[PDB]
Amino acid sequence: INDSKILSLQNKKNALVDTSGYNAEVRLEGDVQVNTIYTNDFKLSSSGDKIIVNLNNNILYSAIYENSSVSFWIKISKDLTNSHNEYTIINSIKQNSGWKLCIRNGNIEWILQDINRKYKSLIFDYSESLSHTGYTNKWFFVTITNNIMGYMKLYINGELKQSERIEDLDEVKLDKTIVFGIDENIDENQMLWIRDFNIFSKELSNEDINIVYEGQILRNVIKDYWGNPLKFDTEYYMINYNYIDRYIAPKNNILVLVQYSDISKLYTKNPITIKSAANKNPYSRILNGDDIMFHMLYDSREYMIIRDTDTIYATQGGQCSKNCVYALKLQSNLGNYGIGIFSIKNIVSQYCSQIFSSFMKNTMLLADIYKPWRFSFENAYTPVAVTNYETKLLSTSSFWKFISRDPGWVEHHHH
Repeated sequence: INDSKILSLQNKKNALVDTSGYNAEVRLEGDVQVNTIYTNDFKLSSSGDKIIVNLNNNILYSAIYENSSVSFWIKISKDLTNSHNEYTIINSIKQNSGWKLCIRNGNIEWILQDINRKYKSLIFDYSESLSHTGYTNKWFFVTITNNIMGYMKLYINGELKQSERIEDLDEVKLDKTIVFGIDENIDENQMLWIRDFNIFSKELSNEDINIVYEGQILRNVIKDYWGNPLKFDTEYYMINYNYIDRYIAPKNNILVLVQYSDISKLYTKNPITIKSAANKNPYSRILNGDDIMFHMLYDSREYMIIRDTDTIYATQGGQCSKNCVYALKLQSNLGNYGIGIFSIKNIVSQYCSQIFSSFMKNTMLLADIYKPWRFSFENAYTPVAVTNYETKLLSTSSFWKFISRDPGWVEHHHH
């Protein structure tokens, strides 16, 4: 695939440069922050922040005029996503013609415009009304393919979403200059990030688009809710996929999931931090298969989360051997205690992770409505460790996410 790359913006020796071999000029204006979350990323957060790319014009005398692909990841803040306005983000229109990428009312839009100012567009609603099921402030992978013989096509995370006919446009005059940046007035919380920006001189196959996607998602790296690398020490609101409006609370010596008082907020209560059981550095990336512990600062004391030794059902008398369900508890004695060591893994194939323990029996963490106190028949939404979990490996009840306080999603805690 890389053989057809005619532009590849990557961070080399602490600079954003073109590594394609064609040595495009890459000039940064304003105060563009680079390599803040991912190596090849850059942030557009102010009206003056611009990256100006000038390609060697001779590149345009090639298959690029007949077929091309553009790929990159993008992450758009909540406040920018919420705006009804239109913002040009990547501009390669000169003299009435070329292409551009815009954001408008929670959509991304790719525009191709001919020499008569007639244009065609691909539009994707990434916001879904700021739904937590949507992509607001989440990294997603974009790929546009263009073929003058037919269509331009928009792929999101490797999947075709939209197509538009372009064979009926008149001449398109491409320009050698690409300008990244927002010219409109934007508020302090309005910002976006792009990473791994590439242009190819061919129309990539579906298979090849997915190879680029899987390469660049970094399957080794567990992700937070937004698609950023998960890190040791960082505070996260840990949630089960099924219960995004609940927080983890100790109640009568176990942990349960309690609904936060403001149902519309992601940043709730009692964030956890993740610690390495293998002595990795503070704030280092958490990798697929890493052995970890969970800490929680609660009422001014630091605790570690442990699995209960006995199941939630008193009649099992500590002798359960199949379909065993264990509550989670807080322990004030901190250390590499086996009962509190877990393994974290990305979900085979399918920004969620699964969490396992191999202390005494193999278990997997899930959340469901149980009666988690041995002395009681009271029901609670409960995070539990269960054995014999083969049939639950595709259940969303086994999927966990970690919400960091991210600058692209701002909230203020009520009193």
